[PDB]
Amino acid sequence: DESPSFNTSSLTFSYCDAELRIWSVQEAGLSWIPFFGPGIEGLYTAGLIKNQNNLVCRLRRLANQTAKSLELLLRVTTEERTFSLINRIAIDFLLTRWGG
Amino acid sequence: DESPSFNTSLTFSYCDAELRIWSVQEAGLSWIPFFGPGIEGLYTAGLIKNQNNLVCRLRRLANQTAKSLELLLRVTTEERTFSLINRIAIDFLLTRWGG
Amino acid sequence: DESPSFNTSTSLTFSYCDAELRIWSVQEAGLSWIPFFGPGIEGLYTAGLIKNQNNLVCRLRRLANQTAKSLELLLRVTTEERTFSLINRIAIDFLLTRWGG
Amino acid sequence: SGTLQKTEDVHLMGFTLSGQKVADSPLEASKRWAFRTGVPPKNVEYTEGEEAKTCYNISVTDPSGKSLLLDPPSNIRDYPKCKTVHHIQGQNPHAQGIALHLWGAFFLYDRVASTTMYRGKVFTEGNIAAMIVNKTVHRMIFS
Amino acid sequence: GTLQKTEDVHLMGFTLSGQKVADSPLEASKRWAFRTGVPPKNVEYTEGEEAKTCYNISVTDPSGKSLLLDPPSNIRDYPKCKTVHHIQGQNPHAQGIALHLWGAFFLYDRVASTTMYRGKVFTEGNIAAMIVNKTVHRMIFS
Amino acid sequence: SGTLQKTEDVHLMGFTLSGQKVADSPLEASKRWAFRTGVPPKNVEYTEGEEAKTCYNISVTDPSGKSLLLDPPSNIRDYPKCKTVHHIQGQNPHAQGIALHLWGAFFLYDRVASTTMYRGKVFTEGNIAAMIVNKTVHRMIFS
Amino acid sequence: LEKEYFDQHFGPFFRTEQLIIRAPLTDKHIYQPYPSGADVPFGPPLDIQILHQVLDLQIAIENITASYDNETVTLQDICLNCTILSVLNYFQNSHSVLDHKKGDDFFVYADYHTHFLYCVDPCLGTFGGPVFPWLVLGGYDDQNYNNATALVITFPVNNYYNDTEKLQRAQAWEKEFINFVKNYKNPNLTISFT
Amino acid sequence: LEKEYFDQHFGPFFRTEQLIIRAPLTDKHIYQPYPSGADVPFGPPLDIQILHQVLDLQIAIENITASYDNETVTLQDICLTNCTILSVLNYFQNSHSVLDHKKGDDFFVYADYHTHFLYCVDPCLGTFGGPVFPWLVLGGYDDQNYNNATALVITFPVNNYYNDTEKLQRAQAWEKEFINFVKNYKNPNLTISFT
Amino acid sequence: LEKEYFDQHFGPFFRTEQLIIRAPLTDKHIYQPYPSGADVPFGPPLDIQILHQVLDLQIAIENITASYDNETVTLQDICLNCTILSVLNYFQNSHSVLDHKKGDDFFVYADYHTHFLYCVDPCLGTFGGPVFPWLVLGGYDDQNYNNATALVITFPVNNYYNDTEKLQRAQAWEKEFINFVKNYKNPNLTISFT
Ligand SMILES: *[C@@H]1O[C@H](CO)[C@@H](O[C@@H]2O[C@H](CO)[C@@H](O[C@@H]3O[C@H](CO[C@H]4O[C@H](CO)[C@@H](O)[C@H](O)[C@@H]4O)[C@@H](O)[C@H](O[C@H]4O[C@H](CO)[C@@H](O)[C@H](O)[C@@H]4O)[C@@H]3O)[C@H](O)[C@H]2NC(C)=O)[C@H](O)[C@H]1NC(C)=O
Ligand SMILES: *[C@@H]1O[C@H](CO)[C@@H](O[C@@H]2O[C@H](CO)[C@@H](O[C@@H]3O[C@H](CO[C@H]4O[C@H](CO)[C@@H](O)[C@H](O)[C@@H]4O)[C@@H](O)[C@H](O[C@H]4O[C@H](CO)[C@@H](O)[C@H](O)[C@@H]4O)[C@@H]3O)[C@H](O)[C@H]2NC(C)=O)[C@H](O)[C@H]1NC(C)=O
Ligand SMILES: *[C@@H]1O[C@H](CO)[C@@H](O[C@@H]2O[C@H](CO)[C@@H](O[C@@H]3O[C@H](CO[C@H]4O[C@H](CO)[C@@H](O)[C@H](O)[C@@H]4O)[C@@H](O)[C@H](O[C@H]4O[C@H](CO)[C@@H](O)[C@H](O)[C@@H]4O)[C@@H]3O)[C@H](O)[C@H]2NC(C)=O)[C@H](O)[C@H]1NC(C)=O
Ligand SMILES: *[C@@H]1O[C@H](CO)[C@@H](O[C@@H]2O[C@H](CO)[C@@H](O[C@@H]3O[C@H](CO[C@H]4O[C@H](CO)[C@@H](O)[C@H](O)[C@@H]4O)[C@@H](O)[C@H](O[C@H]4O[C@H](CO)[C@@H](O)[C@H](O)[C@@H]4O)[C@@H]3O)[C@H](O)[C@H]2NC(C)=O)[C@H](O)[C@H]1NC(C)=O
Ligand SMILES: *[C@@H]1O[C@H](CO)[C@@H](O[C@@H]2O[C@H](CO)[C@@H](O[C@@H]3O[C@H](CO[C@H]4O[C@H](CO)[C@@H](O)[C@H](O)[C@@H]4O)[C@@H](O)[C@H](O[C@H]4O[C@H](CO)[C@@H](O)[C@H](O)[C@@H]4O)[C@@H]3O)[C@H](O)[C@H]2NC(C)=O)[C@H](O)[C@H]1NC(C)=O
Ligand SMILES: *[C@@H]1O[C@H](CO)[C@@H](O[C@@H]2O[C@H](CO)[C@@H](O[C@@H]3O[C@H](CO[C@H]4O[C@H](CO)[C@@H](O)[C@H](O)[C@@H]4O)[C@@H](O)[C@H](O[C@H]4O[C@H](CO)[C@@H](O)[C@H](O)[C@@H]4O)[C@@H]3O)[C@H](O)[C@H]2NC(C)=O)[C@H](O)[C@H]1NC(C)=O
Ligand SMILES: *[C@@H]1O[C@H](CO)[C@@H](O[C@@H]2O[C@H](CO)[C@@H](O[C@@H]3O[C@H](CO)[C@@H](O)[C@H](O)[C@@H]3O)[C@H](O)[C@H]2NC(C)=O)[C@H](O)[C@H]1NC(C)=O
Ligand SMILES: *[C@@H]1O[C@H](CO)[C@@H](O[C@@H]2O[C@H](CO)[C@@H](O[C@@H]3O[C@H](CO)[C@@H](O)[C@H](O)[C@@H]3O)[C@H](O)[C@H]2NC(C)=O)[C@H](O)[C@H]1NC(C)=O
Ligand SMILES: *[C@@H]1O[C@H](CO)[C@@H](O[C@@H]2O[C@H](CO)[C@@H](O[C@@H]3O[C@H](CO)[C@@H](O)[C@H](O)[C@@H]3O)[C@H](O)[C@H]2NC(C)=O)[C@H](O)[C@H]1NC(C)=O
Repeated sequence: DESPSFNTSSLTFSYCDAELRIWSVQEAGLSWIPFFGPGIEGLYTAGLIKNQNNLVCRLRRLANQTAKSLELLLRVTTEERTFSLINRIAIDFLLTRWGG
Repeated sequence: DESPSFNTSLTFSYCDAELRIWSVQEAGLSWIPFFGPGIEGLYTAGLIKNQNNLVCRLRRLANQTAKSLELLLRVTTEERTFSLINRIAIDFLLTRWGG
Repeated sequence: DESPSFNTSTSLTFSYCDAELRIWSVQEAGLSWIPFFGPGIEGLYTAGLIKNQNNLVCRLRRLANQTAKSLELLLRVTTEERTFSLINRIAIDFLLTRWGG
Repeated sequence: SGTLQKTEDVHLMGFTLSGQKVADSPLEASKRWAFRTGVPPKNVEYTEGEEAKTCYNISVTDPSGKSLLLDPPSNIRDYPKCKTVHHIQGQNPHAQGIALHLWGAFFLYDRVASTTMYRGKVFTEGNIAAMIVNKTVHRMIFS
Repeated sequence: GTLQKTEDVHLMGFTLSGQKVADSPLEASKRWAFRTGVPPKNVEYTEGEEAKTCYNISVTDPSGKSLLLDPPSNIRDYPKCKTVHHIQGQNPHAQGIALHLWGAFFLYDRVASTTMYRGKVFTEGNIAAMIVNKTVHRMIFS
Repeated sequence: SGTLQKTEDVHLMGFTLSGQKVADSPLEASKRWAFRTGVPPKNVEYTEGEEAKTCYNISVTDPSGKSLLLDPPSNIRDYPKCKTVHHIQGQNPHAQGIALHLWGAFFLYDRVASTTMYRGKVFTEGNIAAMIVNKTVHRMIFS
Repeated sequence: LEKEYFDQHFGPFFRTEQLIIRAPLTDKHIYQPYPSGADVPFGPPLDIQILHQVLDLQIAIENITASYDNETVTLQDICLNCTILSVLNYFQNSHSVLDHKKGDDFFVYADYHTHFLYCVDPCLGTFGGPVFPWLVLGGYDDQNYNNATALVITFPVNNYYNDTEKLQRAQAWEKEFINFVKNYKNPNLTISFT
Repeated sequence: LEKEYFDQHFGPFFRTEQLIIRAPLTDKHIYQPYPSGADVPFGPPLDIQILHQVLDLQIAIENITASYDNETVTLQDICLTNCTILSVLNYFQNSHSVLDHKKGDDFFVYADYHTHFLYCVDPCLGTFGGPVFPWLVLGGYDDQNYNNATALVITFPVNNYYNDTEKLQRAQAWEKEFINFVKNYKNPNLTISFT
Repeated sequence: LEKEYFDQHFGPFFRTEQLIIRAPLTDKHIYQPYPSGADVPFGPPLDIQILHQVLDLQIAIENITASYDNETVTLQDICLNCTILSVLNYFQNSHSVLDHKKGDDFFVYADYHTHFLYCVDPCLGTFGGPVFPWLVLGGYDDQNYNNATALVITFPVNNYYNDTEKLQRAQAWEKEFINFVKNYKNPNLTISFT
């Protein structure tokens, strides 16, 4: 599963519709308490991603690129609960960054 | 999830004086599960001396952690036990590049 | 638990008994990735030929039962029961003990 | 490259199949699904994602009546936002095992994508994508 | 800021009892409430403080069912308590899952919980992430 | 030194006692196990490894009839390859808690090993060894 | 003591109507004290949203006035602030007192501990007449009247046998009441005669 | 509408044999259309298997012929070439492919056993060139619903041969073994009997 | 069967005392052979816990003696160790043999059936006389001789009709037994006479 890095400076990338309507987890002062939180229903916030410099178009093509390797990865694991690849990518990123 | 790093007159870097706790025990055949102490006998009692004002700043970190860890637990979807030991290890390596 | 680097010479250079070693392994055809056209759960095992040409199997069996000294202590401490994969931990401990300053 | 600062900088959206102009009609979407016995079900977690134009709430039953889709895990919920919800219903008389996709697309649910279909609740087709963005870049792209 | 091996970091649980926060059986049920719409979550920890006051509260609805979550086999009782308080109460109108107002966590056997588990001993406190090696540990532990 | 490129390069092979000239005969292969209360059961995942000469399908029951061994999780399956599947049916009246190994060896199952033994299905005794190989060195020796 | 207080309401001058109402569909109700103690269970009609409806209807008994003759006559001027002998008068027939959730968050310290078992905030009657709490509750084992399932409502009505001027106001007062109970729309409580 | 049609078109004209088919061990059958629709439950004797079981009864009739004289007489010779068959099977023209003429993709069967059955309660025309009705075959139905029964009625119209006794003996001795065959039929799922 | 086989023993040769020991609440017990085999079910009175209390019962039966006049009262001098017809006599009425688990940890290779029908590792009676497995198992099914449900205990005692020295001893042998059977406290065992 390839992972690009969209960073500004030049809106360049590293390693299709323009209407990208998404939902996201939201990111006075008492909200961090779970009793005074927003709930899981209201946690979702509306958003809109613009494709100003082929950002959506380079990401929709990436979708089926990652379907190849990710299916093989889930085949090997004997654990059928929810698998967090969040640490997997971070650990792999550190291992492949160190060169020479 | 800010974490101090104890070192050494103790040098610290991110009230009740008495601090008595319990801890996981730190012998030939004892490492075999059949020759183990068990659930009840694993805990060892001990005391922490508030030597270099070390207890007092440890307890004021308590409310600072609860601000951040509630938000972390809200995002995650798994209801099972969540082990933060790996995340603190990865975050320490990730943020080490600055210094 | 300890783990050696089972790497090449640059022979078979090592790092930190029966010669015959029958193993079963998971493989490391155009439509193989999709699980509908995959092997399954009983047919992804491949047989193996291992040569004990550099005193190879003998020490790993001796090393396997030095591992149970410390792996049993780790499993006793942890409170989770279903599955505890160390594949992440060995990777982090590799990085933790490498960037020593 | 080396733009990772802290763990939840990495994001995982599942872009739906409507982008490639793949027919999401209640007639052609069922053509990309099939059955197989002998494979394990697996789950994967994703952070955020696109809301689908059309979503499906399909409860396939055998001629006996049991839902061929698996019992959902407790961490599996309904899909957040859907413009259209299609309640396609029907039966399969010969197939067995667990429901699987053909093209390779994952079935998207509430922050957890799956390789199988779960019992009688809203999902959508898609594939999850990994990337690394910080708050400065994400602020100017979110809206 | 040094770290050598994964088992160096500890998650200590410091209790509200030593913070001169009222742990009496009359002033301790004022910091808890209920809500419908939030999911229960758990967090493990390595070691914890001894508790002056512990509670074994089993709160039931007027029909009789306990509003507290069913404890997993993972979660066990708090190891050592100076005093165990067996308070019993009932919610007339409250519903959902039990939560905490100040932000503190219900502490159990090496796994802290955001929510409350039925008929079994807990103490209130937070989790402190902190790093100690072996040499500093014996210099501090007893 | 030691090199490591990607995470899956580590594999944990469980080397069995059968090839170590440890007596696997059913007369004296049941004296390395015992019972104890108060010890939590734990599991550990491994990638590949040797399969032994002999394998065991033992159904230990109390005098009432209940199996003294733990119910297997869905994660646990039968051990794939076994040259001989030895079937011993043992019964004891003075058990306590869960079954444990005297030598500290682990009960090996399908890619997940355990410190305890599970209900009425094939296992083998062995110990897990972890090590690191890349693509070219493993392919040279695995062949 | 038993028959000592009952002699003042069996007199010929008082024609008292007795009705017994219960909640059959309600389930068991248990209560346990704040510190600790025995889980003393309540009756099926002793719960929330089952005594409110009784309290709602008893207020509407005098709230709704029937157009009789050419003048408006209230029950207060013909009854002999009419005296109410029930369990509802222990809460002064008020919504706030009957749901006086004194306490805090998580669980409430007291809801009926200071209202019902306190005589076992004011607990005595506010109309100046003390009443024994075992009269309102019937169908209970031994002496323990706090473990029953029946509610009794007592409305003292003067006979007015020697006073025909005020007789007509009270004679037809209960004629609509007996018509009301058979025509009362309710899903939970049933009115019974004796 | 119960005996009116049977007494005017297939009355005392052809000497036919009527037998009933029962399926006790088979469970209940339901159907829901591929487009979002109503659950229409069917009876025991139909599902996805016993459909083939009743499909094999007629094909095992012409192959085995009674030893009469030196000629071979099958069901084709005794009828009035395609013959008149009245059952559920004539809706599929008494052929295997039409009964399993599945239409759909790998995940849904859009139309498996209602292209010919429920469509006319691919044409569903009978193999003998006559009109078909969903009520002549399904017995045990309730009220006006014809497709909510529990039994299948199969009848074989055979010419009376009153004016020609040469073909009457061909139509007389074929079922003498068949009436012995139905009581001795090896059938672990389907049960057949007279009335 | 026992009536026909013991019919010839009813003559003037020996006098036997028959008692029946039955296990009311003990669950069904099965034994499976160590290598492999069929699970042979035993009778209720054949579980580690029970039968030992019978061994204790037998010990208490034999050790208690009733003193008569100034003479010495012993069981050994009057019994023909002694003539015992039971299952425990295969174990020589000893606690060590009854719990002589000839096995390693985890499971025992053999603990109980290795002295009952193993080599019939002692396999002979403690007295040396003839003994059969169907003489103690009462309720067996045909050719099993071990598939019964109740235990029978038999004490063959000499008639002592011509021996005046032991006549009083034989008279007083069962005088303490006839009231020891109904005063011994046991909630999982029943003793019946004939
Ligand atoms: C870490 O930091 C936290 C704060 O982030 C400290 O913990 C406590 O935090 C709570 C929550 O903010 C504080 O308690 C609150 O204080 C207020 C008191 O208001 C009262 O004012 C007067 C009396 O002074 C009266 O009118 C009346 O009593 C008022 O209540 C209020 O905001 C809150 O009162 C609550 O009362 C009930 C609760 O049942 C509710 O109905 C009300 O709506 C309201 O929420 C509340 O009591 C508290 O002050 C903080 N403690 C301290 C010492 O500052 C931690 O102490 C700090 N340190 C550590 C080591 O954890
Ligand atoms: C990796 O692997 C090697 C090879 O397996 C290990 O070496 C073995 O270590 C085990 C550790 O338990 C040894 O097992 C023990 O050895 C002793 C044998 O002494 C007995 O010798 C004879 C035997 O007939 C008798 O005089 C008498 O029984 C002696 O006791 C004993 O300590 C143990 O006996 C136990 O046997 C069983 C349990 O095994 C119990 O029922 C008994 O009660 C008794 O406690 C036991 O057998 C084994 O002998 C070692 N083998 C060899 C070849 O050396 C290494 O330890 C390990 N390598 C590492 C960690 O580096
Ligand atoms: C990455 O993004 C690309 C581009 O959008 C997608 O590529 C598609 O890949 C699928 C793979 O399944 C292709 O679909 C297959 O195409 C083959 C041809 O089938 C017919 O296709 C053409 C046009 O539709 C017809 O004219 C002609 O009759 C062909 O027969 C076949 O291999 C497949 O059909 C098979 O299954 C059906 C049963 O349903 C039966 O016909 C047969 O069994 C047959 O073998 C299938 O249709 C698809 O064409 C590709 N699209 C494009 C635009 O190239 C990827 O899917 C995407 N990756 C993801 C989402 O994971
Ligand atoms: C009419 O009245 C009868 C008789 O009173 C009611 O039936 C019983 O009512 C009594 C109270 O009068 C109840 O008895 C109390 O029950 C509690 C025990 O229940 C606990 O059980 C286990 C504990 O192991 C746990 O599930 C849980 O903790 C339960 O709470 C205790 O509160 C009481 O015993 C304890 O308190 C006393 C207080 O003085 C002390 O001595 C000790 O601490 C003691 O341990 C007490 O026993 C009883 O539960 C009622 N029984 C039933 C079956 O409900 C009738 O219910 C009532 N009739 C109707 C129709 O409602
Ligand atoms: C003999 O008699 C009749 C037919 O002649 C049969 O009765 C039919 O049986 C079904 C099932 O009981 C009747 O009920 C229908 O079931 C469906 C329920 O909708 C939900 O179904 C499941 C519930 O878990 C959900 O998964 C699903 O998403 C749906 O939400 C619906 O199809 C029907 O509801 C609609 O029916 C009609 C639609 O035309 C409307 O008029 C209604 O208002 C409603 O919207 C319905 O409830 C069904 O009605 C019956 N069919 C008829 C009358 O034609 C008997 O069972 C049969 N007897 C035997 C022994 O086979
Ligand atoms: C009075 O009469 C007889 C004795 O004379 C007793 O009958 C015995 O009862 C058992 C059942 O309780 C008979 O059946 C045996 O049960 C076992 C079943 O096999 C599996 O059982 C469970 C399944 O979950 C597994 O745990 C277990 O490992 C086995 O896989 C087996 O022990 C036997 O199977 C064998 O049967 C014959 C035996 O020769 C072989 O041909 C087979 O291949 C197989 O190995 C068996 O089925 C048992 O046979 C009976 N014993 C006999 C006849 O001697 C009555 O119960 C008893 N009555 C009372 C009240 O006690
Ligand atoms: C997707 O389709 C499924 C199947 O029809 C829908 O599930 C249905 O959800 C409703 C509530 O929305 C359930 O009703 C409730 O069920 C239980 C008792 O069964 C109880 O909580 C309530 O009294 C209420 O009746 C209904 O049972 C359930 N149906 C099935 C078959 O499980 C689902 O809602 C659909 N999703 C959407 C977004 O519409
Ligand atoms: C805190 O209070 C709770 C609730 O009363 C206690 O938990 C309960 O403890 C009792 C007594 O041990 C358990 O009863 C059990 O019942 C059967 C026999 O009836 C048997 O399993 C045991 O012998 C035991 O008696 C009960 O199950 C248990 N309930 C739960 C939900 O765990 C708890 O013990 C109290 N804590 C302390 C520290 O006292
Ligand atoms: C190891 O021994 C165990 C028994 O100790 C064997 O498990 C047995 O597996 C068979 C199938 O191979 C099970 O039969 C099935 O049972 C149910 C109920 O009938 C049903 O799913 C099937 O119709 C079938 O009959 C059997 O119940 C099961 N035994 C137990 C006690 O669970 C296992 O197969 C052995 N491993 C081998 C031979 O490799």
